[PDB]
Amino acid sequence: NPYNKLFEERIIFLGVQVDDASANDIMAQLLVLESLDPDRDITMYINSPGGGFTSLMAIYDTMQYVRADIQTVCLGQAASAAAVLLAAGTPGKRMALPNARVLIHQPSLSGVIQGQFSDLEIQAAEIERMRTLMETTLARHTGKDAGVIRKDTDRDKILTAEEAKDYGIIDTVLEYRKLS
Amino acid sequence: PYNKLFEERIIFLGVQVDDASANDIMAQLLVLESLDPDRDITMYINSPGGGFTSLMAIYDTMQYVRADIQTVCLGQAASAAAVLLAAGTPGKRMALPNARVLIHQPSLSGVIQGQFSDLEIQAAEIERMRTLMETTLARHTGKDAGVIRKDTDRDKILTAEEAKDYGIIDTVLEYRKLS
Amino acid sequence: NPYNKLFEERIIFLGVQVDDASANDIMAQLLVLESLDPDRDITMYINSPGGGFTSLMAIYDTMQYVRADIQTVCLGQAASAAAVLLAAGTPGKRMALPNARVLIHQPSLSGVIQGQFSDLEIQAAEIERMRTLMETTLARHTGKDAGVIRKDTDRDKILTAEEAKDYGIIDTVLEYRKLS
Amino acid sequence: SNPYNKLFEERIIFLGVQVDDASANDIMAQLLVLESLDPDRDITMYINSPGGGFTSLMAIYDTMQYVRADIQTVCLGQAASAAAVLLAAGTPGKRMALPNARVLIHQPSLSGVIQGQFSDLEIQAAEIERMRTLMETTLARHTGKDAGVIRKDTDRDKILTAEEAKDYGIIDTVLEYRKLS
Amino acid sequence: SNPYNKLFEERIIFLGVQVDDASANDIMAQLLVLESLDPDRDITMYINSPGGGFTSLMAIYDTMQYVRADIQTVCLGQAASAAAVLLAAGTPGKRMALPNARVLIHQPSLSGVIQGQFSDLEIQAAEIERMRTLMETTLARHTGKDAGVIRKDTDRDKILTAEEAKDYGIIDTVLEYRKLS
Amino acid sequence: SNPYNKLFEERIIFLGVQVDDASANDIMAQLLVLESLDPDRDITMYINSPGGGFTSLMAIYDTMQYVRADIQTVCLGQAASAAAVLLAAGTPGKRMALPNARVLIHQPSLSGVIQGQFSDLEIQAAEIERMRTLMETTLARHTGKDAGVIRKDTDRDKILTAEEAKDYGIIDTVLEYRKLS
Amino acid sequence: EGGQLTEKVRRKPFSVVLFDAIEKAHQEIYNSLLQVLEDGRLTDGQGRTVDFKNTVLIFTSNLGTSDISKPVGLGFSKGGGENDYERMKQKVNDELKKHFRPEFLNRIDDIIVFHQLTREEIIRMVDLMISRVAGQLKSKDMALVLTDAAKALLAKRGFDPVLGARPLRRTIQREIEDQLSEKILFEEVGPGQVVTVDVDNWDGEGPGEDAVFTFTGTR
Ligand SMILES: CC(C)C[C@H](NC(=O)[C@H](Cc1ccccc1)NC(=O)c1cnccn1)B(O)O
Ligand SMILES: CC(C)C[C@H](NC(=O)[C@H](Cc1ccccc1)NC(=O)c1cnccn1)B(O)O
Ligand SMILES: CC(C)C[C@H](NC(=O)[C@H](Cc1ccccc1)NC(=O)c1cnccn1)B(O)O
Ligand SMILES: CC(C)C[C@H](NC(=O)[C@H](Cc1ccccc1)NC(=O)c1cnccn1)B(O)O
Ligand SMILES: CC(C)C[C@H](NC(=O)[C@H](Cc1ccccc1)NC(=O)c1cnccn1)B(O)O
Ligand SMILES: CC(C)C[C@H](NC(=O)[C@H](Cc1ccccc1)NC(=O)c1cnccn1)B(O)O
Repeated sequence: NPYNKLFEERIIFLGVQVDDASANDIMAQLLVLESLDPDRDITMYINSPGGGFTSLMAIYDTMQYVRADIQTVCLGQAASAAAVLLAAGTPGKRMALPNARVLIHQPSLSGVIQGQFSDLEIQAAEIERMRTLMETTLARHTGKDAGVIRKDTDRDKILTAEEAKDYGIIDTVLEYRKLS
Repeated sequence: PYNKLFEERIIFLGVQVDDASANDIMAQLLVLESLDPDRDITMYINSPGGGFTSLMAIYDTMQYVRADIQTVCLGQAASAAAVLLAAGTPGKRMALPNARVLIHQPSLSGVIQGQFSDLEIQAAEIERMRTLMETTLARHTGKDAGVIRKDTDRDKILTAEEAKDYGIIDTVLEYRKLS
Repeated sequence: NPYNKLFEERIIFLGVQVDDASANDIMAQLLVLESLDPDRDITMYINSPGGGFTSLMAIYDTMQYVRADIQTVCLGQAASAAAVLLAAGTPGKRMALPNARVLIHQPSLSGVIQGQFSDLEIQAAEIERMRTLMETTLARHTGKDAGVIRKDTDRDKILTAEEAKDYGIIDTVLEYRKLS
Repeated sequence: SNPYNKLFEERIIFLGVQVDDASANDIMAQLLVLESLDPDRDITMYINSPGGGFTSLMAIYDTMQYVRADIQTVCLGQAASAAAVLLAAGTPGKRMALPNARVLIHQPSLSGVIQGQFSDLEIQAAEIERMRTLMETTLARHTGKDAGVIRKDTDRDKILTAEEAKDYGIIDTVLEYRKLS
Repeated sequence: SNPYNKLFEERIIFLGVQVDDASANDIMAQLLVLESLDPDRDITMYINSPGGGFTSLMAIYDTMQYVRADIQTVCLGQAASAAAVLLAAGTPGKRMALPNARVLIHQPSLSGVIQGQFSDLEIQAAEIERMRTLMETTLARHTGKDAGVIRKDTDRDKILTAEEAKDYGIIDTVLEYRKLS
Repeated sequence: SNPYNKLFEERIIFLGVQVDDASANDIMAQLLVLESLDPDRDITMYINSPGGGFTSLMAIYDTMQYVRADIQTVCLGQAASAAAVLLAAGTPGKRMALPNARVLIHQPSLSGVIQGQFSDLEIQAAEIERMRTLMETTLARHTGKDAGVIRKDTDRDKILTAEEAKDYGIIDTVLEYRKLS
Repeated sequence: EGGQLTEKVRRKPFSVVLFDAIEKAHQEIYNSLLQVLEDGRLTDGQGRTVDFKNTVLIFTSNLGTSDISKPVGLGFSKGGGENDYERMKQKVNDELKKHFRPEFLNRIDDIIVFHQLTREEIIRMVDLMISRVAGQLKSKDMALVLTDAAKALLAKRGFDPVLGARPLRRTIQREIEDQLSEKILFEEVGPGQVVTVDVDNWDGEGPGEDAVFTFTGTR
């Protein structure tokens, strides 16, 4: 496959909705490439709409765990979890294509989860723990103050790649090799 | 038969531009950049379009690669696919004589709900998507973006002979045999 | 497969509903057989219910583009889109089996498409551009005057193969090799 | 070869999905093959599961306790319900978790209503208390708690961060990153 | 090779799923192949099934009684209904179960309502009593009970722990772990 | 190789599923290949089917009567209408059944209502009586009954145990187990 | 000729026999050496049984490190520095059991998986490898002093944590010897006392790859 040629040249590929199926694939891909060459950089292509916080922090911790530096590249979209994984690459790395759409926003619950108010006090203490962790993670990777991340991810914050570089999500906007 | 096309460096859009189709084409564009970076990738487009971030994923990749992209419209280039059709290299960008190039402004498929602060941002984005779609289709067609905005106000169906006059394509593809 | 044996002897096979999936297959099949032998005739078997105008004109332009002459053969049905592809073969070719059902009719919209009257003025100028193109295409391949095609495809015009030869859709009704 | 096959070649079983009858049967097949390959080399278990299923839990639980190989459980992003019990089910001196893993312990539930006579429901409730007591007894000899503390803590959803799942006894070490990045 | 193929190579059939016409037909194919490979070496049967299906039960039951190889049934996490009868259907001196396995015996049921005339329903009820009596007769010569005791005990759901499915006669030994862990 | 492929290599076709147009077409392909491989060596037919379908029945029925190889039918857990006719359709001196197999003979039915004019329904009823008479004529020269006895017995569902499907003439021997177990 | 091994041990029965790079032999050459380990016998082609009962048989293998040496292990795990040696022992002893028949490893008195050379041991390797260079300069009427700041710079630049002392042998070759060999041929350091002090001093710490050795001879 063309994906197998990318993985042979050490490019993991996010591509799809970050869920339990997609996170488990990427962590398997990150650890194999750590075992093949622990000193050669893994490249991560991100065209994902995000979603899933434990699937985020499964991918996030694994790409922070491996000895190989992660070169994240946003393709067309790094929404929600995908944008945290985009900032999760190594400094001096974390490219994005010039018309990529970085979208940061606070965690949500997809649909209503029912329960007693003691059950919902805990599902809300968790979604604030998920929110604070999403803002703490996106602060040491962007250089922001987390409180700035909380004010900015209050709503959907769509970043163009040229202003995701100013935000600290990425470090360089990826110049084209041919003008075309 | 698709593998024989890809062996002769023809990527093939074919289907609805979504996250599945954009991810395939970007994988195909980068493999063919690695195989021959100096030999032209040909892109066959029979797509109904759709998807703006899937558009700009394909768009940026076919602009990134060192290989010149020869876009060829087969029967249809609509919405996101007509932007990819104009996204080929100048002196290239063919289309078959009965191809249907359809340019129109970005839309939301279905209603997205929310507070008015949420919808102020989903509308600032769909205007950022609209302006980017008109800015992209201006440096590839030679138009003034404001002309693109007036023309993509509605569905603008272009015949291939008048997508050449519009700047979407550069030549209408003559048949090799009359038949 | 038996289809692979047909394609090895340069027979593309329409078979199914003309849509974006089926048109993309046939164009891939037409160009491979142009690359294999550009001087040996591609045969096209048509048992399709038609449908799809841009999928029609994708197949139509490709079978007109290739250097190989196209021998269209109607199997049991060529119903709109597929009847245009049946007439789209080379003159001196375009067979049909004796109980084939050629069905020509004007383009339609499958289901209602909503919109403002400025949106629908354009979806109707397109369905008249689709209608005029379907009648212009079926005029230089049948020898009719496009206005005769417009009067005849006003409704469903079912043609028997013996009267699709008189109409100009096909050129010969295909005699059986054994009486049986 | 899949990347999962390379993990299994280096003796890493992978939970990954919802603990059900399909997923438990796979892991038990994976645990016994790796016991047969090397019974003295440690099986590693990666857990990113939302849990669910008690007999599928205790199928995986008993098998990873049965095998001679010590089980190194590693929580990836989530160990919920049945998966947090499997996370504690690893060998002491093992049972890692990544620093932003989410360990979620809570009492067993019935997904949806099961109907019946009150004699049928007296037994489906004596079983869900037998399932609850077994879930608290299992999570007591693997965490060092007193089962009554487990019952008070799994009264509701108890989400544990990995740094406080180590203090709880679910895991033994929070897994430090090999590169800072 | 799958991990299931490695189990089948070492003569372990695997029930795993809902006992239906698809699952019974697989196990009977697996039982007869292993009879043809080694008729004197024991087939092991792993059971993690929720049961269901009486003719699918008695298809598996008769085949594992037909083969010359002794059947070592092992309950993994659950043997419910049709699967607890298959668990007792192993050879005496065999029939293990893991310590937290859940053996569930209960009388046959109809999943959903079957309609018909009262002469049609007199026969569908004479059959569900023939199915009930056969389920109690089968579970009597494999447990050593008196069938009437089986009828009184499977009147409702009778969930057996593995330590009390050994006292009941469903299994013969509760399977000790090879490593403490 | 699948376990079914090993059965087919030793000339065992396998009914297994609902007799429909998909299942009948498979078995007829299997019966004719095994006629071409060895026309003098017996094809064995394993039947665990709930039946259904009369033209799918008589497609399988005529093919297993057409082939030169004698058909050894074996009922596994169930031979319902259609499958019980195929069970009786084996060669005399053959047609085994396992001891807890459930042979179910009953008259043909229409699954659901078919609408139409009364001239349309006079023909759909003359056909379901032609299907009924053919099902009773077929099950008479294979059981030795008088068809009128078959009509009185298949008036309702007639569930036969294998020991009383031998007395009925559906099978010829109840299949003894090779090991007691 | 009775074979290379059986003669050299028949001449010297008390010997140390090194089978260097033992995994690079074919697997059917161990089977010749099985009864050397257990019985002390290897009957040669001429038929004379040779006494191996007084030899020290040393087998040398790189198995389980001809790859795992590279740091990091497939997957997650605690510790490093002494648990990568336990990872080394488990990797090596499993590669030995994979490569050798279990009756070969049964007959070995001791399998010693070796430690990677620590940073403090590479410092003492410098004393051991300059002594080979200084011992050669004794034959040239020279002496080679090597200052203690120059011992540290060789020890950093020669320390690979996964190869050990053979990269240090290259750094002593590239930086002492290859620079000292031209100084002898320039006759700028003829029969005197080459001191070899560091100059940039590499601040004694941090990287010292902008630092350089200088060779001056006195007396
Ligand atoms: C990076 C942060 C903002 C995560 C974003 N999405 C979420 O917040 C997701 C959306 C979601 C998915 C399933 C169930 C409930 C909610 N949050 C979670 O994963 C989640 C899961 N359980 C409880 C609370 N939140 B984003 O879409 O990735
Ligand atoms: C060339 C450009 C205009 C591509 C156009 N694409 C779109 O209109 C599509 C239609 C769509 C698809 C999914 C969800 C919402 C909307 N626009 C988008 O992809 C999109 C996605 N999120 C927000 C806003 N628009 B095409 O339809 O004209
Ligand atoms: C030769 C011409 C008449 C082809 C005919 N096909 C059509 O009329 C088809 C029917 C159709 C399919 C999808 C959506 C809307 C309409 N025409 C089109 O493909 C079509 C597509 N967009 C706008 C208008 N018409 B025939 O029925 O195959
Ligand atoms: C670690 C233990 C508590 C596992 C827990 N699992 C459950 O709650 C699950 C939820 C469930 C699933 C299917 C059917 C009914 C109920 N419990 C069970 O597996 C279960 C199954 N049958 C009866 C009672 N409980 B988890 O949700 O906390
Ligand atoms: C089979 C013995 C052990 C007891 C239990 N059996 C049943 O409840 C099952 C459930 C069921 C399945 C399909 C259709 C109707 C009913 N009983 C049967 O298999 C069954 C099948 N046909 C008629 C009557 N009972 B258990 O397996 O659920
Ligand atoms: C009595 C023997 C021949 C078979 C039994 N019943 C039938 O004959 C079956 C019952 C059935 C199954 C599926 C769909 C409709 C009807 N008869 C038919 O297949 C059938 C088909 N067309 C018209 C009338 N009856 B049993 O249900 O297989």
